[PDB]
Order: sequence, then C-alpha cells, then structure tokens
Amino acid sequence: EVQLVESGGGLVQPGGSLRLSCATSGFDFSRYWMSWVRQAPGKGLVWIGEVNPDSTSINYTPSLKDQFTISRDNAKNTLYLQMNSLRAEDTAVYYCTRPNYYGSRYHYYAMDYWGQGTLVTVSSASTKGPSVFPLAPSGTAALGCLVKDYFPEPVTVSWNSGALTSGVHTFPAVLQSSGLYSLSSVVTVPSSSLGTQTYICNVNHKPSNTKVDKRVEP
Amino acid sequence: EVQLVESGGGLVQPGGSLRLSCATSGFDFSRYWMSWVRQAPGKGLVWIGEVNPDSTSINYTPSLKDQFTISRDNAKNTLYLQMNSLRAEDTAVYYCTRPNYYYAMDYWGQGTLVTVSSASTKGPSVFPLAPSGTAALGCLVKDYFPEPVTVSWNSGALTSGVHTFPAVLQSSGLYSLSSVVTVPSSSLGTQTYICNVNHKPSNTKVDKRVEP
Amino acid sequence: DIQMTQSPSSLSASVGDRVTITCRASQDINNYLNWYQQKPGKAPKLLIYYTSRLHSGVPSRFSGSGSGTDFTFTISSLQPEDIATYYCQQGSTLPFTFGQGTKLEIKRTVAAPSVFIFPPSDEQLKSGTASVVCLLNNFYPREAKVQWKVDNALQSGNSQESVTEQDSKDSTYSLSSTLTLSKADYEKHKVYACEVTHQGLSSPVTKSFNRGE
Amino acid sequence: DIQMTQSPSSLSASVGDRVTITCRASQDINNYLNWYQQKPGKAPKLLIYYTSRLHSGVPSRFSGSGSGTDFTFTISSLQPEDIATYYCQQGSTLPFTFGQGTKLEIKRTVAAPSVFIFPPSDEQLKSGTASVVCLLNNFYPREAKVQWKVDNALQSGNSQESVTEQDSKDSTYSLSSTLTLSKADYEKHKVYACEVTHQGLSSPVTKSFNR
Ligand code: NA
Repeated sequence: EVQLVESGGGLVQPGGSLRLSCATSGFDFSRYWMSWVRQAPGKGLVWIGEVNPDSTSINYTPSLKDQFTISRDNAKNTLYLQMNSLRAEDTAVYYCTRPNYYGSRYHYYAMDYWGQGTLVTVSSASTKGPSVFPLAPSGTAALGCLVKDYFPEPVTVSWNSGALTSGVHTFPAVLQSSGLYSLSSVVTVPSSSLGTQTYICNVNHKPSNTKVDKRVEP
Repeated sequence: EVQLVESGGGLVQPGGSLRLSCATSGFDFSRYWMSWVRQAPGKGLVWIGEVNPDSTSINYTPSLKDQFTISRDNAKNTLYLQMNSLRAEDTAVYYCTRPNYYYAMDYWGQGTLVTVSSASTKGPSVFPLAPSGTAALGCLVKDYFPEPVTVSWNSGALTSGVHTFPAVLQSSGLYSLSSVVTVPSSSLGTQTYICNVNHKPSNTKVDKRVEP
Repeated sequence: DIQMTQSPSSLSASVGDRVTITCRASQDINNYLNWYQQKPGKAPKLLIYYTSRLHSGVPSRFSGSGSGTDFTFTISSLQPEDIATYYCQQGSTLPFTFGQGTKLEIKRTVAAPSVFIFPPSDEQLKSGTASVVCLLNNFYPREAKVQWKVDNALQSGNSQESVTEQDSKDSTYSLSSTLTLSKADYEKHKVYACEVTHQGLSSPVTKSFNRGE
Repeated sequence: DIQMTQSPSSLSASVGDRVTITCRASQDINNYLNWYQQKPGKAPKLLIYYTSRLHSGVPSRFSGSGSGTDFTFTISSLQPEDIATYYCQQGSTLPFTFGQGTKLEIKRTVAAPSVFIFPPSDEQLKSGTASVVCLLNNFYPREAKVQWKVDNALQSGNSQESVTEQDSKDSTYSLSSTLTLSKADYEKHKVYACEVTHQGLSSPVTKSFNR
C-alpha cells in the first residue's frame, strides 16, 4: 500500500529556515501530484501547496508563497518543503499528502493518502532532553513514567518496546512555568502481574537525541 | 398577564413531608387544568401530574404517585402539591404550569427548590465587595444552607451589568456565592449601591450598602 | 410511558447559523409534540406546539416539522439570546413525557476579561475570616487561569472558582476566584494579588491591593 | 480564497444516533467538496469525495449530499470509533480550503474514575524537586474535580492537569494532576491526598499516602 513518511521537523529559531522531506513507498511517485498541508496545535487544516509530476506547476496558498518552496526528486521518490523566515505562527504539524480522485477535466482532487506528520516548533528557546522518573505502583494496579523538563515537543512513549499497548494512556504535555514541557504515561495492569512482570517505558526525544528505557518497580 | 408564583420550598429531612403552593393572578383559575413539573439540579424536566377545574380528574406519572398529592382551591386561586416521605432523588425545582390547547404548557412559574437532606437550615452572612472608566462592586453571600439565595440591586432598579455567580459547596458543607455589578467609575461618589439578599428557607432578608 | 430522545444532547454553533435538533418518540404520537426553551437560570417557555405551530410572541426564525415518531426543531439563523436548553414533550398519551434536552452553546471571537480585586470587608474581618475575591468579567473562551500571589510569592491556599453561564447578549462568561483565609493568616502578608492568563491577553494581568491601604 | 464554514462546530451525540453536519461555501463550488475524518492523535483520512462518493474502505453508515454552496455529511448510526474532528474541503479553485472543523464527542452512561496516587521518586528527590501525581482513570463525563490536600490543607496554583481525548473504544477520559513542590516544602509535610469529585461518585473519593 501507499506509504508517506515525513522528516526534518523540530525546533527552529524565528527568522530561520528548515527543509522537510517526505519519503514514499508503494507507488510510482513520478506519475502523481503531491501536496503539503499544515495544522497549528489544536487548530484547523491549512493547504500549503502542490507540485505536479514535471515540477512545471507549483501552486501555493498566496499568504505562504513568499516563505515556502515545494520541490521533488522523482529518482529518489521524495517530496520537499523549504521553509524560510519562519514566524511563531508557522508552528504546526506538516503533512505530505498524495492527491488522486481526478477523472476530471479540471484541476480537482481529494487527498486520499496522508503521512503521519512532522511537528515544526518556531521558538527562540533552547532544546532540552527529558528527565524520566518512575510512577511506582502501590485487583488492578496503575504504574507509569514521568517525563519532565524537555523542550520542544514531541516525546514518544511506548511500553515494553511496543509489547504492552492496552490500558496505556500517554497524557498531552503541559507547558510548565519554567518554559519547559512535562507529561506522564500510565498503564493499568493486574495486581498479580506486579512482582512477576517487568515494566519498562521507552522514552524518545528526537530534538535532543535522547533515548531512555526506565524500569518501573513496586 | 398570567402570573404563577410557587412558595413553600426549602429543607426537607429524608422521609419528611412538605406542602407547596402556587398562587395565581391574571386569569379565571377555576376554568383551567393545572400541573406540576419538576427539574432535578442540572437535569431534565419530569411531569408530575395534573388536576382538572372541579378536581374530578387528578392524573400522575405512575412512578411518583406515592410521593405526591395534587389539590386546588378555586376560591383562593391556589394550586397545591402535597409532598410525602421524600427521598434524596426528589431534590428538584418544582414548577406549577398551566396547560392549554386541545396538550401544551403555555405558562410556567419561576419554580421553588426543594432540598431533601439530613443537614440543618443556616441563613447567610452578607458582606460588601468594595472598589478603590468602569468600576466593579458586589456582595459576598456566605455560609448558608440549603440553596437558593436570590440577589437584586437597588430593589430591582439595577439589572444591567449584574452577574450573580452559581453557589459553591464549601469544605464546611455550607454554600457561598457572590453577586457583582459593573458601573461607571464616575458614579461611585454619585449613586448608592444596595444589594438585596433573600434566603427564603431560613426567612433571612439582608440589604447591604456597598460603598468605596 | 413514551420515551422521548433528543439529538444532539449538546452543540456549539455561531451567530447566523441554521441549527437543527431532532426528537424521536418510542411510539407514534401523531402531531402531539411541543418544544420548550429554557434560558440559563430561568423557567421553561413554550415556543412550538402541535409539531409546527408558533406560540404567541415567538420569533419567526423558530420552526418545527415531522410526524409519527420523528420530529425536527430549527433555528433558521442563531442569535445570542438563543443560548439555552431545548426540550421536546409529547402530549399524546398519559403520562406526559419530555426529551432529555439539547444544550445549545455559542462560538464567538476572543474577548479578554476585565479584572477586578476585592479585599475582605471590615465587617468580615471582625468575625475572624478574610475572603479575598478576584473577578474576571465578560471573557471568551471559558478557559482562564487565575493565580493568587501573596507578597509577590505564589499562594497555595484555599481558593474556589465559580463561572456564569454564557451571557444572552454577548455570549461571554464571568468568573470569580475566592481566596478564604482566617483573619490571623490574612494578617501574615501585606500585598494580595491575582494574576490572570487568558487567550485575549498578550501578557498576564495582575490586580492588587495593600492590606491596610 | 473560498471560505468554508461548518456547523455545528462541536456536538455530543449518543451511539445509534443519526448525526448531520453542514458545510457552507462562500461561493458555488458545484460538487468539488470532500469530507475528512481526523481521529485523536492521528492524521486526517478521506471519507467522501465529489460530495457523495465514499472512498474505498469507508463504512456505508457515512454519506454526503448537497450542491453549489450548501453541503451535508451524515452518520446514519453513530459508533464509539466515530469520535473525531470532521473537515469539509473545497477542490474548486486555488488555494484549496478547509472548513474550521466539527468536533464530535460521544455521550455515554456516567462512569466514575478509578483514582491512583503516586509519591515522588527517590531519583527525582535527588534533583531537589518533588512531583506528586494523581491519576483519574476511564471516567465520563469529562467534568471532574481534583483537590490537593497537604496535611488536610487545601492547595491552589501549585498543580497542573492534563486530560486525554475521548477513548475511541469505551468513550471515556483520563486525567492526570501533578503537584510540584520543592524538596524543602515536600520534606515539611506528611499527608498528601487528592480528593476527587465526579457525577459517578456519590461521595468524594480521596487517595492518600504518608511521606
Ligand atoms: Na419513584
């Protein structure tokens, strides 16, 4: 099946530049138009622009045509987004999409395939890796991990290298008064499984290249 | 115009009984069917029952027939609701209504709140909230039970700018609320501001002058 | 008993929107279906009777339709005064029954609060208690943060918030935060302040007084 | 730029309910209108294209209608997995534009939270800070009240909350409340508790620990 994976996201300073990539698999990339859509945190969807197979038609949302530049490498089956003079209002999740559903005489499509997105944070603040602390358990028991004082978002949390998925809740991060983020990841398990089963939370923070594997014990 | 005014609401111990009254004006009461409707706090409307002009027909919702007895007095233009052996699930605002068209309730009173609880009645303490283009002032209505308190400003002459907050249940199990009004700052020295607090369950009436 | 089911239970719409609410009866009620509006802190009020008939004095933007088991209530263009809970009611068979209600809320533009601070009254302090009140007047959206500060340092005491329902004229909220202290604790500090962070404020607003001034 | 306007912007409906969302275009776009579903924490997914055509794999409970300026998206029988933000999108003129979104929540029976308290780890105390965590697991409705008591003294301003989005399987919420204290302020007190108030609880539930 069609696969779209974006990279290049992270922290950039205001007025700064960044280049996003969207690696693709499962289709002849050379024969399709490609698009970029963005979503500011907790806000709506914004179409950035599109590029045809030839790169002879490159259309943009007018308010963004001055700082964004779309391009592709057909031999590498990769789509690009060059972002310049970035403002705080450009902080968003950036998605590459694959337009199709033509069969029309006119320039019309629906975006039938989207990638999972890459978050771009525009801030003058510095990167900081998290401190990971266990939330030790006391029928059903709850245990967790406290991922504290990191910048910027996101952090990814998995349990037992993806083996434990049910009863997992990874809370949205809250911005603390220090200017740094903090979150918790919890899981509910049988109280009988505590002193027998091993529980390890896997914390990843790509902006600071931090990888923590924390064993949670009662 | 048609006026429907309920009274008798307040604190009822579990297993206790109470009589509600709905005094009417602006219509020949003896020619109309009359009804009761209740609403539990933050919940939907529940039809209790109805009485016809000569009281030969008294209909109830089947699940509430043991808790309520509807009656009327055509000479006093008053509708009655006898509440028997009340449970905590009977805590609600009771409205008398006037059915019309031939099956709709075209007129409703403001309601009377009946609290079914083991606690005791306490009247509030009333305190001024004073200022020092737009100015704010108010009244703090503290430590009362049960609900509700009503607040008016300058005996009802002052309505614009008024915000009477919902009561909060304090750590003590007693309620507290505040009523505030925003006024032109150039009128602080000019006009007198008086909040009129009425706690019907304890029959407390307080008028506090709020001055800077 | 006939069970009445309303859909949605809750909705947010903007001023000028066409809003539609459905009602479903567990059995055929012909056209004996009524619609009530209950404004915040007020008694219900009849709008539509006999499925589609407007009651006297009811604005033209309100309409009703359907028959048998399915019924519709429409507001052709939403107004701030339409903030309320809407109930359907069947009048076909006894006992008369109501739907569970549809709470109608209004989406509008950001409005920053006006912030006020009130010290405890001399009458209150004489009784052994001190209540300090912070008022956030006429703001949108509902989300706000109030922080009590005593002598410029954060205060981790007993503070309770209360929020009004959306105003019928401007669709905004007002909030009160009350800090409760014993007279003895209230006298351990001089400057009392509440700090407000809201979407409509570029930087936080602080209102303060000096105990004894 | 054609402006897309959705109504309602938010709604709560029950499993089995027929749900209708409207979309209005600032000018005639014929049938060049698409509907997308964005499930919490995920990327949008195409549901409908050309006003009424279901994309491959989309359930038949979803449908679309309309023409020119006025459009409708319908869910014939609402399911817990339908919790999402729904977006309309015009594909008539450049730039392509989206509606502001319709956030759809599921109304279900009241479910009380399961409450758990967590003391600060020894490891974190070595850094000179203490974080006390109170977890409210799988409740409904979203409204819940967490009060922190430190030696039976109510706290304010020193805690932050975080609520998950509605669960796509059981329609519930989970909430985390974190009380941050300096190691000096934490070493001062013995009883830490979080008192929880919710519709599902007849009496407030308190979870406590001794330092
Ligand atoms: Na009963």
